[PDB]
Amino acid sequence: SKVWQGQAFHLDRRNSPPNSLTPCLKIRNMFDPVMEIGDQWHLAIQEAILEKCSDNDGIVHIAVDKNSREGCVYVKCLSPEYAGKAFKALHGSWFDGKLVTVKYLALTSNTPLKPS
Amino acid sequence: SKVWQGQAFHLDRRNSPPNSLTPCLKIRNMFDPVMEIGDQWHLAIQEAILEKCSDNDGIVHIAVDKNSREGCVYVKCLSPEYAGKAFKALHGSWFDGKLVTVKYLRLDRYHHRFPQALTSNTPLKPS
Amino acid sequence: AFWCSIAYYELNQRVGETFHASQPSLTVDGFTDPSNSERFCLGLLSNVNRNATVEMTRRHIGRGVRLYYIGGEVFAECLSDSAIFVQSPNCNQRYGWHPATVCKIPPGCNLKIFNNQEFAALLAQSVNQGFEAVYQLTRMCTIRMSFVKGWGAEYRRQTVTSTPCWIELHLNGPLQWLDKVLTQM
Amino acid sequence: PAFWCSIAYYELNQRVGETFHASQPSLTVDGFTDPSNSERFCLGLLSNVNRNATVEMTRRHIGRGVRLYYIGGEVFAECLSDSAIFVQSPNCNQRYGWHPATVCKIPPGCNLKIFNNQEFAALLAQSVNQGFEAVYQLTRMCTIRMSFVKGWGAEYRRQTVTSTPCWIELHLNGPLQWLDKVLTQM
Amino acid sequence: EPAFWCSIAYYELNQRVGETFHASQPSLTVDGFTDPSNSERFCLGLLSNVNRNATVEMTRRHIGRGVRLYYIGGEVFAECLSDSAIFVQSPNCNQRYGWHPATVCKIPPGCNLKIFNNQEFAALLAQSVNQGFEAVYQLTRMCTIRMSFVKGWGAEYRRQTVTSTPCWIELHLNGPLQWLDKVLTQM
Repeated sequence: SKVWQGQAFHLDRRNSPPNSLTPCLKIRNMFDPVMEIGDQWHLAIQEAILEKCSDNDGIVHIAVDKNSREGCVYVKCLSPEYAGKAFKALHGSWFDGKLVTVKYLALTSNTPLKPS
Repeated sequence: SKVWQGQAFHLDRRNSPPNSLTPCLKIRNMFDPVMEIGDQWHLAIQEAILEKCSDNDGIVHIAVDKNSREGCVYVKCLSPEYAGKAFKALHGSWFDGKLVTVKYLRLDRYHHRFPQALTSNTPLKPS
Repeated sequence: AFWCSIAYYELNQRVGETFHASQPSLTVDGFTDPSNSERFCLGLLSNVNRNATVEMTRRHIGRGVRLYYIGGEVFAECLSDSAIFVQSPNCNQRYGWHPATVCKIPPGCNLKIFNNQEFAALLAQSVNQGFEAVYQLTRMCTIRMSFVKGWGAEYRRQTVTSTPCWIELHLNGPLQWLDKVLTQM
Repeated sequence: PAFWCSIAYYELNQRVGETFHASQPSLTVDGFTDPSNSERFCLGLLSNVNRNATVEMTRRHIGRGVRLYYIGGEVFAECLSDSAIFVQSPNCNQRYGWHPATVCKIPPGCNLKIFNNQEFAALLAQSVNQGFEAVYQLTRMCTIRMSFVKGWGAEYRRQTVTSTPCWIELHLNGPLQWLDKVLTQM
Repeated sequence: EPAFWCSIAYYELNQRVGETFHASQPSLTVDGFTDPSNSERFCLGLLSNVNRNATVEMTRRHIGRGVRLYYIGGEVFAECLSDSAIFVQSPNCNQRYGWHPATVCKIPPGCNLKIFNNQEFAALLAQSVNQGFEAVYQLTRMCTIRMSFVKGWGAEYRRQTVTSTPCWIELHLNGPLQWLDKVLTQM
């Protein structure tokens, strides 16, 4: 049941940074590699990220750490502001029964990615 | 170790006689004779009584009962009023981690038990 | 002997006896089993001052919350059809949130509410900060959760004592380690 | 179900003392002061800093108290006190067709059948067809409340059990466990 | 004679806090620390109270090592290990010294007080059976000892009742309670 099931809290100072400083995001707790099969599942997590940020037009790079038992996904956007709206849609959200948190952190990509 | 550590309560109706009846006091739980060595230790208890009653000018003889299993010390004052003012400073006080209680004692029994008090009329003071 | 102890509340009044967890897995539900070492059944607890709002809330506790202790970590799993709201200061420390942050666990979701070694690290860091820092760590050994209704900066009720049904978790392991430091301070 | 019953003692609307768990088939709830007998629940030793004068008088009249025995799937109440006891047992009241809230006075020396296991089990099976709420409300059948000395109800000035000075609450752990087995599966 | 020689209930103002502690060993300590599974320490610092106010919060920081209660030779003693004083109300102790039964006695740090003697209670139990039922009934208060940490109560203090002190405990002596029971039942 890899679906989004609401937020854990309302985002503000007591759980989020004041304003976006960087166009790069660290996203953890997106999956459990022990319970994943093959090499195709990583696209589904990439798609899960893009649908949750479907209104965003700034996301230009996603890489998931298949070896990360921490469920890590890395995202680079065009501007820190575009990473800010990807932050607000991802930080503190529930996906596949796990709580997703976000941290700020092929070098140059400029075409936006979108959900299929 | 042998130091005064405050009172257990404020002295009044519920724990003391209404007024002093006799110029002699019986004071218990001032020491434990089983754990004392020699014959000099009694002076430290005598001084402890006089320090706690330094304001009083009526104490003229104090004797400790070395055989007293309850650690009893006897005090003779000049007047019952001076024994009353020694009462309020000693009764219900803590000394050496033990609670000190005081009873009034007849003058004849004091003289019968300590005839050295006969020729004591001069007030004692702490060194 | 018991890795945790649980106390159940209704508004600001405690209800029922204290539950002591003898087994690694435990569930706090609203059903009526009085002699299961793995279930803390709230449906048998009486309260002669219980109001209508509390009575209705207890109908929605259902299968409740599952608490299990594995690998030096404690987890909370919402089995109810309504959400549960966990306030775990050790969890908030790990992610850098306000110590009083309440996080909603939707049905079917799971949350890491405590990690022993992180508490041990904060215990050692707080000895350097003075007595007050170490004694205040008693709040880190306690986790509070409420059924159905939450409290905090998002909800209408401001304090956990305003939630109709809530519990308080005591982690006896961390409390024992905190004691060994507190006595020596 | 290691303990067939659990007893909680009240004074007006405040709980007093720990909960007693019945380890043996026979049990007595008296007003004396034995703190370590697994067969007697002594109420005379339990303190209450909110105790009023009326409660103080009532506790002198508890005396030997009430006898609770569980044999052959049936529970009985025997008044050993010199004052009457007042039992509110929905299983007893349903069996005789009275209002579920009916309180029955037990005079000294008298005995009343307050609970039958198979009768409760039959009503539990009849109610599963009636819905979840019908089965949950059966928790009141697993609870029996009784008061010492003075009673409560439509004939007395006291309307609620929270107004009597001394009363107890009985939990039947057997029936509660079966009710759990049905409630979870619905 | 029973399994636990005493049972202790901890209070905060007029509300009970935490479960009842049952003394399994002859010696016992009631401190304000946070050990939840030591049969020799009754730790009050771990007990929660959602109605706790600031004055109680401040008083709980000064409990410290607390009070030591030990039962030897048919006598139980209270020794103040705290850096603040404790205040004991023991009717059996007040009976022994001829004080008012409600007298509260302050125990300063490092001091020790004999709060109960078995033979004296047994003697008073035998004297009161001759005096009627009510005389034996009123002896239930002799089996109870109440003490408070840091702050005392009575005619000398601003707090008049033990329910006004921020932290206090109540001791039930199960030995005497059993003897009192065996006499009361046969009367």
